[PDB]
Formats: sequence, C-alpha cells, structure tokens
Amino acid sequence: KKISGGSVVEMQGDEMTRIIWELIKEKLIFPYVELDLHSYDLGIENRDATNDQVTKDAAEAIKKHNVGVKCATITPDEKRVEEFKLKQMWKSPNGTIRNILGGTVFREAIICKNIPRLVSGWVKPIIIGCHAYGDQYRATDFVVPGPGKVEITYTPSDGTQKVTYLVHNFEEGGGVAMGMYNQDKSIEDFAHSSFQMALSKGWPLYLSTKNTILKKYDGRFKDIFQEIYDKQYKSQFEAQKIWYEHRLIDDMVAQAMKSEGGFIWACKNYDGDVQSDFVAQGYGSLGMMTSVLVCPDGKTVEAEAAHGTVTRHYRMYQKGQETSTNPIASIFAWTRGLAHRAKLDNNKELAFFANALEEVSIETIEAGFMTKDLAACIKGLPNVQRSDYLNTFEFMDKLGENLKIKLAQAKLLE
Amino acid sequence: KKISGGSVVEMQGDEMTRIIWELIKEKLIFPYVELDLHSYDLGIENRDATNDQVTKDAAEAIKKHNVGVKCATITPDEKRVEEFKLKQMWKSPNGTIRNILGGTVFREAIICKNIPRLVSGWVKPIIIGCHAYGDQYRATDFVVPGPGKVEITYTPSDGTQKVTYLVHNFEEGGGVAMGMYNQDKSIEDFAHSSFQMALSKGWPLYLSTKNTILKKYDGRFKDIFQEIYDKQYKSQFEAQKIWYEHRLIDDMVAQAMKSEGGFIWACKNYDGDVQSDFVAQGYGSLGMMTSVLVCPDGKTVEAEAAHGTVTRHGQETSTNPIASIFAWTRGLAHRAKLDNNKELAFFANALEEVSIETIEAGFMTKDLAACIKGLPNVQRSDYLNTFEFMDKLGENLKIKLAQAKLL
Ligand SMILES: NC(=O)C1=CN([C@@H]2O[C@H](COP(=O)(O)OP(=O)(O)OC[C@H]3O[C@@H](n4cnc5c(N)ncnc54)[C@H](OP(=O)(O)O)[C@@H]3O)[C@@H](O)[C@H]2O)C=CC1
Ligand SMILES: NC(=O)C1=CN([C@@H]2O[C@H](COP(=O)(O)OP(=O)(O)OC[C@H]3O[C@@H](n4cnc5c(N)ncnc54)[C@H](OP(=O)(O)O)[C@@H]3O)[C@@H](O)[C@H]2O)C=CC1
Ligand SMILES: CCCC[C@H](CC(=O)O)C(=O)C(=O)O
Ligand SMILES: CCCC[C@H](CC(=O)O)C(=O)C(=O)O
Ligand SMILES: [Ca+2]
Ligand SMILES: [Ca+2]
Repeated sequence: KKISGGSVVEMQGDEMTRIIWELIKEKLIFPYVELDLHSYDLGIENRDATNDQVTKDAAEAIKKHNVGVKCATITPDEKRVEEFKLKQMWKSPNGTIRNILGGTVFREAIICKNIPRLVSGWVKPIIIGCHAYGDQYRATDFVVPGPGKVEITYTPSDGTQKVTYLVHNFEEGGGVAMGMYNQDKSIEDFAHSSFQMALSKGWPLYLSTKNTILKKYDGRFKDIFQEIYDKQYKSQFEAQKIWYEHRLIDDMVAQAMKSEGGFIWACKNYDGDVQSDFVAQGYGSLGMMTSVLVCPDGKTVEAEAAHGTVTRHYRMYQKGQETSTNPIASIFAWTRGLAHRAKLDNNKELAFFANALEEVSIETIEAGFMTKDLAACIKGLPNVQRSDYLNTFEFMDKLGENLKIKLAQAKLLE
Repeated sequence: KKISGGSVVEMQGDEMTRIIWELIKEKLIFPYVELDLHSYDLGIENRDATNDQVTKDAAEAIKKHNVGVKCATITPDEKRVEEFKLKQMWKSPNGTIRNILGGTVFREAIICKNIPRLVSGWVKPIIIGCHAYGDQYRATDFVVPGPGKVEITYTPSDGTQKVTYLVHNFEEGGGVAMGMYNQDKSIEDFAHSSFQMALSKGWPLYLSTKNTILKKYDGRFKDIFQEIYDKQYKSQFEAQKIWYEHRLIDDMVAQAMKSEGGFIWACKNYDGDVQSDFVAQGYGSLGMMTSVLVCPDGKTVEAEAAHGTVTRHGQETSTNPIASIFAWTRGLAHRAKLDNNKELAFFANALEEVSIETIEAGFMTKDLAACIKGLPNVQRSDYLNTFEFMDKLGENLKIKLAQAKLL
C-alpha cells in the first residue's frame, strides 16, 4: 500500500504556483503517500469570497494539527483590486498567519553544485531566522493630512499612570506617521529558536539590530538575547566551539557579504524579509530557498513557498502556451512539512520519502535537467537555447520518473 | 604661497579615524591649501563636556558656510558610557546633523581597477540616494513595562480629526513600542534629488519601499515620487532613454545583486544605511566609499567618512585612509565650485587621482591587500603601515602638483 502520512493542513495558492501545487500532489505526493488533508483555499478569490476569513481559519487549523504547507499567494495591490474586482485590498495572508502562529521563519538556500553563486565566497550555507512577529509587519500607519501633533501614549492596565511621548509636531504641511510594537515573550521565543538552531547545526549565531539608534526598542532584543545566552546556552555554545555575538545591521550585511557562510543570522521581522532575498539571490537563484516557520511550542510548523506566483507564466498557461516554471521551492515546502509530520508521528517511512524527494530534486538538476530559469543561471539568458531546458511538465515528468526509480530501489533492500 | 581654500567647517572625530584625520591635514591638505578652517571637536569627550551642544553648533555652521567635512565619530551606548564615564548616552552626531540640515546623502564606491569585486556583474557603478530625514533615525521608542494599551493619536491644529489608533494592547507581560514619522516636504525634496541625480548621470532610477505592507506610510513615498515624475521629469527621462520605477525593498536588493550596476537607488533612511554597506562591500572594501549629504538649497554640502572610527583596534597599524581623504576632496571640490576657485578645484581632483593611482600601482594598506589575496595569505611585504601609506600618498601628491605647475 501507500505510506500513512497523517494530518496535514494544506493552503492552496494563486496563478502559476497553484498549477505547480496540483502537479506536485498528483505526481510526486499522492502516488506514494496517503494524507488526511485539511485543505484551505487561500486563493485570492476565495479570500475575497470569505472576507479573508479563510486565511484566519487555516492558521487555527495549523495550531490544531501542528503541520501546514502553503502555496504562494497574491498580496493584492491597486491593480489586483481592479483585476479581480475585490471588495477590499486584503492584507498579506503570510502576515496574518505569522501574526497568529508566531515563532521564527528559518530560511536557507537550496544548493545545487552546478548553479553558480553570485557571492563566490559562500562555500557554506547561511541560515536566516526571521522573527515572524511585530515591527513593520503588524503596525499602525496613517497619512498625516496637515499641521498637527502626533503623539504615542502608554496606559498601564492598572490605570495608575499614563505616559505621553511626542512623535512629531507638524508645523507646515503634512506627511506620515506610524506606531509599531513587539512583545517580550515573542522576543524570548525568538531567542530560544535562534540558539537551538545554532546548536543543532554547529555554527555561530549573530543577531543584527540597530540599538545604537533604537536604544530602547532594539536594546530589548540585544538584552533578551544576551540574558538568555548567558543563563541557558553559554556553556553549550562553548562546548561545540561556537559563539554568539550581537552586530549592528549595517555591519552584519557587509560581514556576511565577505564571509564564507556557515552561520546562523537572527533577523528582526523586516530585516529577515529583506536579507533573506539578499542571501537567496547571492547563492544563485532567488527562488531556490526553503522557508519554514517554527512556532514557539516546538511542535507546530508552517512550510511555505516564499517567492511570487509567477504571473507571466500563468498568462501563458491559460493561452495554452508552453511555460518553464521552477517547482523546487513549492516541492520543498511539501517535503519540509512532511518531514516534521514524520518526526511528530515517528513515521520512518514518511521521513524517508520526504528526504528522498529532496534528493531526487537536487540530483535531477545536477544531472543537467532543469527549467529555463536555472539554465539561464548557468549559460546566461541570451545564450539559452530551447534544448538547454525542459518545460513545466517535462521537468515534473523527469522528477516523477527519477523519484519512482529512487523509491523503487529502496524497496529491493529487505 | 598656497592655494586660497576659503571657509570650510571641520568636524573632528574619534579614536583611529581621528589620528588619520590629522595626518591628512598635516601631510596632504595644509602644505598646499590655506584654509579659513572652522573647527568643531566632535570627539566623544568634548561632546560630553559641552552636553552635545558642539554638534548642534557645527551643524549650524554648515548652514552658514555651505561646506563641511566630518570625521567619523562614536555613537555611544551602554559599553561606551561606562568607558568614557559619560553623562548621558548621547544621540548620534550624524543623526543630529542630518536632522538639522536635511537633504539626500549620496553614497558611491571608490573604484580601483585592481580591487576585486565580490559581485562580478557590477561593471557599472551603483549610486544610493539616502533620505537623511525621519523614520527610525528620528523616532520615539520606549520599553513597555507591563500590560496596558499603546495608542498613537493625531490632533490637528486646525481641523476636525482628533484620531486615535490602537497600536497594541499588551495583555500578558511587557515589550517595546515606537512611533516614527516623515514629512511631505522632505519626501518631495528627496524625490527631486533622486530625479536630478539620475539625469546628471544618465542612469535609470529606482525607489525601494514596502508599500504592500506599509500601505499608508510607504505609499506616500511612492505616490509623491510618481507624481513629481509624471509632472516634471518623465519627458527628460525618455529623452536620455532612461526610466524611473518603484520596487519593493526585498525585490530591489535581489535585483541589484543580480544586475550590472549603472543606476540610482533611492533609499529610505533605514534602507540607505543598511544597503550602502551592502553596495560598498560588494564592490570590494567597506571603507572605499564616498558619502556626501546634499542639502535641498542646492549649495550646502556635508562630506563625511561613511564608515566608523576603526572598530577593530605604541605599535604599527596600517589603516585605510581613503574614505577620510575623499571627505576632504569632495568638500574642497564643492568649496571651489561655490567660489569659482580653479586652483582649489584642481587640487581636490589631483588628490583623488593620486589616491587611486597609488593603490593601482601596488601600494596599499593591509585591508586592501587582504582583499586581493585573502587575509591568511598576506605578509608584511604586501602592504604599508599607516604612516608609510600616508607618506606614499604625499610623496605622489607633491609629484603630481609639481608636474602640473610646469605645464
Ligand atoms: N511570499 C509570497 O507569497 C509572495 C508573493 N508575491 C506575489 O506574487 C505575485 C507576482 O509577483 P512578482 O513580483 O511579479 O514575481 P513573479 O513570481 O511573477 O516573478 C517574476 C518573473 O520571475 C521569473 N520567475 C519567478 N518565479 C519563477 C519560477 N518559479 N520559475 C521560473 N521563472 C520564475 C519569471 O520570469 P520570465 O517571465 O522571464 O520567465 C517571472 O515572470 C504578486 O501578486 C505578489 O503579491 C510576491 C512575492 C512574495
Ligand atoms: N560617523 C559615521 O558616519 C559612522 C560612525 N560609526 C561609529 O563607529 C563605531 C564602529 O562602527 P561600526 O559600524 O561597528 O563599524 P565600521 O563602520 O567602523 O566598520 C566595520 C568593519 O568594516 C571594515 N572597514 C570599515 N572601514 C574600513 C576602512 N576604512 N578600511 C578597511 N576596512 C574598513 C572593517 O572590517 P574587518 O574587521 O574585516 O577589517 C571593520 O571592522 C561606532 O562608535 C559607530 O557609532 C559607524 C558607522 C558610521
Ligand atoms: C508578512 C510580510 C512579509 C511577507 C512578504 C510577502 C507577502 O506580501 O505576504 C514577503 O516578501 C516574504 O514572504 O518574505
Ligand atoms: C542616525 C544615523 C545613523 C548612521 C550610522 C552611524 C551612527 O550615527 O551611529 C551609520 O552607520 C551610517 O549610516 O553612516
Ligand atoms: Ca520577501
Ligand atoms: Ca552604516
């Protein structure tokens, strides 16, 4: 029979990533794994039909079943509202999910030996732990229409006092203003997730803030990270001959730029978004990256495809024209999610399947079979001929062909 | 007879970059240029002694004389306060001077033909325009001691809209919160500075925000840039076959990493700080970069060393002085442009050529030697110490100026 997968929360996406999402299930997953799939359509039209409530419901389902796999989704702008006749410009589904689940988003490049790096020195991988809560991505911003006073206040729950901070006094014209926050318990979980990842990988840990300018806001990050390290992880880091050190964000980017990789980089929410694409593009391809949210409870995770929905290929697919879409990021979202499922269920067979699918993906590309984007990384786009790459279905066919071989060879071992 | 330099405002710095600052004046500037130098000791000890008033006075002198050159300074924190026994944890001198002067900080790599780039495709130079006003670098942040409400409010001086927004309701434990702002007029001057720089260099311009998430805050940047572009600059951009487009910040870093350079990168205040080190390190060395604040009045300029006061610190040292030198040359070059001073303009350009020619001839400091061969495979024979490299530059500056005098 097939492998007893377990309960997995699925989040369907938009445009070309939704087409690839179904190809992965039909060709690579379902033929070998039986899943209790709790499907939530996070497509832009079902989010619009439910007033974005399906997004919140999918997050609660991940809390209940501990495993979620997410397809890439559209964050609508002004043009998207016109295109789909949306009722509202719905907020980012990833922001809503991360705000509900909390935790740390760990991102790392998907390395193939034949994909050229842009940073030649990065001979070892760089893992970024993105704090998935607060800051710019859960803030209150507004337009200041004219002269006036913008203030930010804090009132303790006991109501015994009240502190009013002056943000700015607009004396001529208007502008913008915003307020953002972060939570002590969220920063402490963010620290523990960062220290444990450095111990499981054997690499040093670096936290990047700007506490020289944000003395109180970022100073909380530096103090919490430093307090937890000295009390619970100091001797453990010294045992594995590693370390933890705080860095200014501007110095950290340049430090990582000229390093040789091999370290954990704990980033605040906004820096994690910016610099993970900096790392992904530096290793070769922006789309060759994993993105797994690790919740503070230590049992719930959300694996996702972090790139876009590839609109240009979706337009070609609807006109029946040939496309060449890279599915690796969407594939590794399934494997990373199924791997954690097998860890929680002690499923030896599901764990072997997830790792085997990741091997087949890497081995197929390293054998010379790849989509057009990966061929352009090697030969350069103006030098890419049609015989240099495979289309969307040819590449999925090659993966399923090689996955079927590797899984069959493993059966002949009893 | 030396060159009549004119009135220049000087800002002295901290630690090693202060030592280099005096060596540049002693060995490169003073022997050839006579200056009405307005000196302001922005050292951490004198800032503490004057309760940071010397920083505000220096910023105001820049308004009056239109040209200032700044040495790298210490921004104190907890470890620095205990070190110098400071009264307060003084704010950044650059944050104060920029908040007073306003304008755009343009940063660009100092290119030497024999320095290897970490990003191979970058064959054309990238120029970052940093909005020097507002955002996290002029914000109000604080620690939330416990449960309670954090609200942000806008009270109009003449209007009917006393609006209150809930920032967050802390229900368990405490945390942190902050409020920040920006100004329409400052964003507009930031827009014009970006469009005009792209037309003077003949390159396309890109603006990076995160307006998909910060719809109102960052949407204002994108709307103001697009409105000024369509009304006052789109025809000129099409004439030179260049363009302006808005990008998301995370998409923009990956696009720039994958590009071949040759564009202007309009950056918000925080991104301008982070990404300018990303660009400088990608072109080779973090300390080979110019940083000039251009004020919106089109005549006031502040040149600085973009890096720090030598983080990594009677022995010999070998420390790169190029960025500090170009702070002087860019300042004197603008001092000469304002004064129509041809001799001063020639001296400023000659010193920059001497600096690049010396490095391209094999004479360089230890960091640049480690750039070409790697630090572990670097010996004393591969570099010059601090005093020898400065003497080598002065030896070549005396030669270049003597050659031009006999022509
Ligand atoms: N985290 C998330 O869920 C994110 C979602 N998005 C959403 O994605 C949508 C489109 O974003 P956009 O900026 O246009 O980026 P796209 O994903 O559309 O990518 C732009 C171009 O890159 C190439 N490309 C990207 N991904 C692949 C792939 N897997 N295989 C092959 N080629 C690829 C294609 O180039 P070519 O045409 O030359 O073949 C494509 O036209 C938006 O609605 C946005 O909100 C965006 C970013 C993150
Ligand atoms: N005045 C200003 O504008 C600035 C002031 N500062 C202040 O400086 C201090 C430290 O700053 P910080 O951001 O930590 O670090 P720095 O900006 O001083 O530089 C960090 C690293 O970059 C490399 N580097 C920088 N400048 C040079 C150079 N000229 N030649 C060769 N290599 C160079 C060195 O790398 P490696 O270790 O590999 O040799 C150095 O360790 C603080 O007090 C801070 O407030 C910081 C930034 C700007
Ligand atoms: C929640 C804000 C950050 C998420 C954003 C995609 C999105 O618009 O949801 C992004 O660039 C990323 O996935 O890193
Ligand atoms: C508020 C401006 C902060 C600038 C900072 C240096 C500092 O003052 O600490 C920095 O590294 C730079 O951008 O040059
Ligand atoms: Ca991103
Ligand atoms: Ca900096």
